[PDB]
Amino acid sequence: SIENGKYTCEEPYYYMEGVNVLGPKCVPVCGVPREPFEEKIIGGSDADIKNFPWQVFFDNPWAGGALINEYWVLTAAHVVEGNREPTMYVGSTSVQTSRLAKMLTPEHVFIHPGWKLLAVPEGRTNFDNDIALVRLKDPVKMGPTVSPICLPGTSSDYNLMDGDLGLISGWGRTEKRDRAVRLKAARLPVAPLRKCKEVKVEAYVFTPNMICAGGEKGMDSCKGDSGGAFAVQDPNDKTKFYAAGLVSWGPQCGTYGLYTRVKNYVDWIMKTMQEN
Ligand SMILES: Cc1ccccc1C(=O)N1CCN(c2ccc3c(N)nncc3c2)CC1
Repeated sequence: SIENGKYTCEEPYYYMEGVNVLGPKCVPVCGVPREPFEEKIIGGSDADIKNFPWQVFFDNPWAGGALINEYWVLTAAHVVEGNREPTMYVGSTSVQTSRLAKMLTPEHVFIHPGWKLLAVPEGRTNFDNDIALVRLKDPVKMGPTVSPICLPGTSSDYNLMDGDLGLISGWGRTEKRDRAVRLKAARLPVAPLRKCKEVKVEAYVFTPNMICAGGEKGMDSCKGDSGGAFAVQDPNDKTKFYAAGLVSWGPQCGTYGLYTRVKNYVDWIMKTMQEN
């Protein structure tokens, strides 16, 4: 008897890496939602957790994260900077208190060393390296409503280009509410960093570690959405999603926003997880 197996692994959620070659391990399949998101968060539409099974809900500051493996949640630094034991939920379209009673227990929070720590969050101008990892106590059981997202490769076909389409999803501010009750999502293109800089508001810092995204239709993520995955189609498989970006910060809700360029952190991510 192996974990997550019969030897069939429990497919479509797990896969084998098969009195025996070895003389067997069933491990999660990142990136493949059961029902893909259907377009009709600002400028978004209704999303089912099904569409975004990696989506994680942080409660204490209202934020999001992405499940990347059974022990690790990935989020923005700023989201855990001053919440070292965050309350995270998974598996749910509604974040209504009723529906809030699957929860993930944090074991350790790992902030990126290049994040600038602040005692008082208000008026941070510098969101460089807005990336942090959260190790869970118990492994997450995958299914229709809970599965990881893929990470980027360091290969160049992972370099994003202006116009690349991605997904944002969260329970943040909408045109109707300050915090959504049900999951919301939008499709939006990667934009040149000047677009972000041109929204008039010590100056905000823009680094190469930050994706700008947004455009004509004024789709955007906002407060409440932060730490969630900007989900991009795997360069070689259109049905598999990886986290190109993390919802970091933005000059003005409904304009253009800034997302942690995950690719630049893949080595660190990998190393943190191995060494822990
Ligand atoms: C500091 C903190 C810690 C925990 C939870 C929330 C916060 C928080 O309050 N902030 C973090 C997220 N943030 C963004 C991010 C993207 C935006 C965007 N893309 N467009 N318009 C506005 C945007 C605003 C607002 C400030």
